[PDB]
Amino acid sequence: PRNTALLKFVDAASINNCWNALKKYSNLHAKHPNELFEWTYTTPSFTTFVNFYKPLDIDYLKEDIHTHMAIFEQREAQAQEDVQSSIVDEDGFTLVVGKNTKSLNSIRKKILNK
Amino acid sequence: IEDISAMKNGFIVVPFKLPDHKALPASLHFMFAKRHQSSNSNESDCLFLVNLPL
Amino acid sequence: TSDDYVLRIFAIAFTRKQANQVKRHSYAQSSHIRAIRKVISEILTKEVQGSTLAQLTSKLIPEVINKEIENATKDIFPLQNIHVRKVKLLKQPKFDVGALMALHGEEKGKKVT
Amino acid sequence: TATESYDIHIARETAELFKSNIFKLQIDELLEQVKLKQKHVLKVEKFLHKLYDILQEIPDWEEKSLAEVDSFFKNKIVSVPFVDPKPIPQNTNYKFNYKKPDISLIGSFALKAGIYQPNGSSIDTLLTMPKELFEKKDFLNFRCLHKRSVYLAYLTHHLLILLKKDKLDSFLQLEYSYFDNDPLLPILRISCSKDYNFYKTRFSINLLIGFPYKVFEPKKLLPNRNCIRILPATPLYNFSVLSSSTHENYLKYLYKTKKQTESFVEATVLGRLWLQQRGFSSNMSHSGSLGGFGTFEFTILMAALLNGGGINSNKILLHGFSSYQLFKGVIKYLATMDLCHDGHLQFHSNPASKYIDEGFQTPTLFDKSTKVNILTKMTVSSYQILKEYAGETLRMLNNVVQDQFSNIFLTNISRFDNLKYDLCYDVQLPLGKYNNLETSLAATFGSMERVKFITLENFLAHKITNVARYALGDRIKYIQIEMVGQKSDFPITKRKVYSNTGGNHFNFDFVRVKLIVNPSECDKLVTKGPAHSETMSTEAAVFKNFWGIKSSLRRFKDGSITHCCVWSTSSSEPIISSIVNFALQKHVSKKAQISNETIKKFHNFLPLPNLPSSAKTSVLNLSSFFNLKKSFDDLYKIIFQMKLPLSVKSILPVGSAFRYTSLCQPVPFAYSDPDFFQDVILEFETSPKWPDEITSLEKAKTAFLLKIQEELSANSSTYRSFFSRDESIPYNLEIVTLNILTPEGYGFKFRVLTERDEILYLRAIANARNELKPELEATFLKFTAKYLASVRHTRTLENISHSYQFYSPVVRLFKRWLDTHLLLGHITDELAELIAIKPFVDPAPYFIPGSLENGFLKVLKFISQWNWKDDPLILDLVKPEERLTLAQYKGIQMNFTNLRNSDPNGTHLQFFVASKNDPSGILYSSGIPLPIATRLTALAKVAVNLLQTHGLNQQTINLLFTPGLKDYDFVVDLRTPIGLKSSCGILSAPSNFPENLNDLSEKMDPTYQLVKYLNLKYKNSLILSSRKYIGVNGGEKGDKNVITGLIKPLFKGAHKFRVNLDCNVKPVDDENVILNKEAIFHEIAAFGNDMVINFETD
Repeated sequence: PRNTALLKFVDAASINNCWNALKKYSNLHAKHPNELFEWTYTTPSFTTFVNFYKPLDIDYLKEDIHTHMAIFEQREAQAQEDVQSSIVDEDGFTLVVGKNTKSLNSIRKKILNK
Repeated sequence: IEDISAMKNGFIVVPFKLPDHKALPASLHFMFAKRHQSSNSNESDCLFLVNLPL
Repeated sequence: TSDDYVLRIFAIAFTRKQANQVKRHSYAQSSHIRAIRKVISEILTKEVQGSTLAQLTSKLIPEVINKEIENATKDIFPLQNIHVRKVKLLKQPKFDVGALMALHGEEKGKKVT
Repeated sequence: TATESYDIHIARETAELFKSNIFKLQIDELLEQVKLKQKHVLKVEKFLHKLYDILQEIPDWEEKSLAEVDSFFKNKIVSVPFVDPKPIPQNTNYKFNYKKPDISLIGSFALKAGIYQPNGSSIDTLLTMPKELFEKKDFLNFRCLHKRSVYLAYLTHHLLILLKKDKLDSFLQLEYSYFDNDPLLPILRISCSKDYNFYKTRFSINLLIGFPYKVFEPKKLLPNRNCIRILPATPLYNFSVLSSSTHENYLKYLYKTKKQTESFVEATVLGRLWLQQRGFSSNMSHSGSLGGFGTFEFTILMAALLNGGGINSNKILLHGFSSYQLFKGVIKYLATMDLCHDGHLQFHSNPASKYIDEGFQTPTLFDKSTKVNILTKMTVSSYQILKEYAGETLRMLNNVVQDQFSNIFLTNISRFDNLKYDLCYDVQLPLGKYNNLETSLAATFGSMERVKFITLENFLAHKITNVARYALGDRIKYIQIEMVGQKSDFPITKRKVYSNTGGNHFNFDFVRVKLIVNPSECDKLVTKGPAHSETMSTEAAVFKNFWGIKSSLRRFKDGSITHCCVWSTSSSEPIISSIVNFALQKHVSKKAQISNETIKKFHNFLPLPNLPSSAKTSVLNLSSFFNLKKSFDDLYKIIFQMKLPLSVKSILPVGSAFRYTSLCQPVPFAYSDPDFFQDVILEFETSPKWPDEITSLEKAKTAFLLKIQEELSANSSTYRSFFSRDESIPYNLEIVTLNILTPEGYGFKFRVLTERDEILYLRAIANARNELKPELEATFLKFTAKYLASVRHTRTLENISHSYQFYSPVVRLFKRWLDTHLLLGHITDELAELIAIKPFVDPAPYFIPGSLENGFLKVLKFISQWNWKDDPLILDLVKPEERLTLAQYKGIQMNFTNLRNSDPNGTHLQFFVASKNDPSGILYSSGIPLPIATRLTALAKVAVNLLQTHGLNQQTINLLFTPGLKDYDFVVDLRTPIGLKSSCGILSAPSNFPENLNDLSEKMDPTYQLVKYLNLKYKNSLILSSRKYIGVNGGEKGDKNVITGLIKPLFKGAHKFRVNLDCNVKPVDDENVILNKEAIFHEIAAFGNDMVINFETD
């Protein structure tokens, strides 16, 4: 869906009222094109350009690296313990456990490669 | 030329008059809109918008 | 080398014992020593052909190639002392004042009468 | 012995198996496309038969006085060509005769070798003058030359009578000319206008006047014996009269040659095509021209080499050899054997040839039949460039990798003077009158001078070569003089060649002093001379009276006391130009004017930084580069002895200033340069606990750089650093770069490469879907093109640049070539630089480029004549004599087979530039439109065609250098509110870094990111271009930026409405939708609201 957008509404009455206003706008363009609105951009200026060429916020980057490393190590511990915590099947079959495997996703995708 | 306001597929025409330029011999921007149907939970009562401006 | 020098490098290494060991010697067998010599020869030729002679000298300054050999042959055998013993030249390229001077980082006198 | 000799011969043949195939194919091919028609042969032979009837029905006459001859020739219309000095009755006691002539034909058309030529060829016709007409003392004091002149003039007049009798004046025109540009020997040229008019066969028949076999003594005719009295001799005149005596045994023994060998005709045409493509012909080179070597001298050398040539009378060229084998034999002999300073050759053409190893400062080929010396007309510089070009042909044939037959036999290098040679100087000399010469000349032209250098053209040419070579010395390798304005054709009514151009009554307009320059010693400020002793030596005395006021006595840094002459280095004009101006001003004439305006304006177009002493800073100077190297070494020190939890490994720069490719010379604290922040990689030691997720991997990189910045600001607080983002590779948004500012005023951006990036990228390209495979392939292609291959390119190109210092200005200027032409932003920098380096590293068939203009003209010429669709660019990026072999050659060629089966029309790939540091060759040329690549090639084609049509001049060079501003649809002229020339570093100065990073970003210009974001939001429908170097391309103050626009025809056309179009739309009816031009224009206007000024549309 390139060059498109998605406008979510609150309820059916809202989306129905907006669709009625849009078909009335189409009829207004059909009958009298002068009453139509004007589109105004929030015009980017040198403040916006120095915002784009502006350095990053050090505390924002610091809290970002902290929280993402925390959740990432949580994920990595959970995956390795789950895969090498001796997963057994329902009818008495045992999953093969190996030296430093932390990834059942890599078990299945390495079977997919081979 | 001024009566193109509705497509046979079900799309509508939204023209907008732009602010003029100091050295250009108003101009119209064309946007399209249609309701979008889906069984997704977070995609309830949505407007599929086509040709978004900058 | 990449700057056309011909070089010969001698590297030496030592086995070590683990702390848990109670055996008073930690020898390596024949497959061990042959694989060890192979992989260090690999990293030697690969790195000297990935670098020039100038960057090679500044690479042998910190002895980070030996740390690389440890963290590469870590999966074979425990080692304590890994060293390059010798570096000998064989054939020198043709001298460039440009290369030597651009490494090193046009003169006028005093009018004798 | 014999058996091992057959073994080494079959070893030669086994090594020469495939080249035999390809070369027999090529030679039979080009000989098909060059060969004549037997129809042309028969037309012209019946023509010469009718002329033979005329020459046998011309009658004869006896002794008459010179005054009666003058009365006859003032009574009739034809003028006799008396060569200076004119004969006088006081020193001419004798009279004249004319009897039957001995008629023969000469030239390769008599050697049975006729070929088609665009301009025309020569079928020379020899008319031999009788021994009874010869007196027993005629070789002395120009008397035989007067007999030859009166013979020729009476023959022309009676031929004119017989021609107007035989009605042929409607088709047969007569003129006078010079055989091989010798001023003393005039011949006739009979041609036809438009049954015996042979215009389609395009010939022009020469009629000569010759002498018979063994008519004068070789003992008194040798070059060391005089012939003119008033003791020096006249070797050129002696050789002329002797070879005009023995053309005839030459052709009989060379018909003996043609009867002993078979493919001689084709081999001689190979030699003739070699000469006519490299630029040599048979004309005189002593008169300020180039030549002296045609098919005549060629076939004499050919017979001499079949006769032998070696030290011990051995055989080098066998009669059982082919055209190719004759060509390669003569070229190896001419490449390995010296004839001017080392030795000379000898042969009895009537025992077996022998080399004798004493030199006579003259090319010396000896036949003891009538004691001839064949190569006396070629000058020392002409034989020098001949043996260099022979070594070049030896290199071209020794290349067993490339197919260089095109570069040997398709390139007339004398199409462009400024592309064949390196340096050109325009010299205008208003001499005046031969009696005014004593005050208008600095040298002496007297009786002995006239005897040794019979033509004043020869004398001035030799003296200017002498003064220029003794002034320059080792600062050039080769020295040549072209003389513009020379004509060798004069009508029958004038006594000699007459003109009034060049400020005098002589036949030249001006002088082109042309130089093949030694690149390593070209910019030495000092000219070292002799040592210093108690008595003034001869070389010290000639140094003193050669230099005068510039001469001095100096001591060195070791204290060394020698004679030396220093100069002042200038950026706009070179030291070679200054010293040649000084020499040609003092030792030739005080009124001649010397200029090198093309090199002057090139060096003026090169930008200049705002550093002290930049005006007298040379072009090859590397001071700012050395200072940034020292600053980077200090930063290397600090961040190397930094302690990190993981032991650090590698800190390698990849910067353009380190690769000597920066546009603006890097000025300290110049924070408006796009090349201010140069990239340096930082590699760690290997470790097992790497994150196996790419986002957390780049976040681990940011944590590395975060503690790097923290420790840096904690220990070395003078250093200021910050963080900036890198979005050059898509879909990896967390590549955050560490920018560091040194107190010296330099910037470096740090990016970490490790073992897991390409592994996780391979995991992604294995996991992705087939429809998404080419996009991720392009991203990985750009990734490994920016990261590791750039490092390999940087190190090897740093080696090659320190070998070739003269690559650094042209690869800086080449960006300036296409920065002004809107086509750097679409193309990759490594691709552009390899196009810049190719003619330097492969100088076939040029000279090795030792000048900016020559190299850049070579570059643009190769882009223009690049048939990119067909032949791949294979480069061997090595220092001059790791090299690429035949297996890698065929592998790249089979990659090219996959290339032309994957994309024929250029719709996926255009330029296949490949070298050692890329097995791909496709790794760099993506991210480009085919209209843009074809537009680069066609713009180079326009440049070469304008070079071909309108010479070289300031207006054509400015038209090459200015943008066209045409073949785009819409153009937006923008402005920045503050000038940027001082902050970017060009002098027509910022003190230190400000206390505000937002103020740094305020000084930084957003035009590049604006244009790139517009290209990103409109990639499918638009192809935009602009300038990135505003401080150099923004006028006199540097605040101008121009955004042009191209629309694809795919969206110029009308297409149906879709939901995945990615463009601004407007409908025409219920189904058809086109683009909204005015909406796009108002969109970019609202984006650049405070910056837009001018806007035009077609």
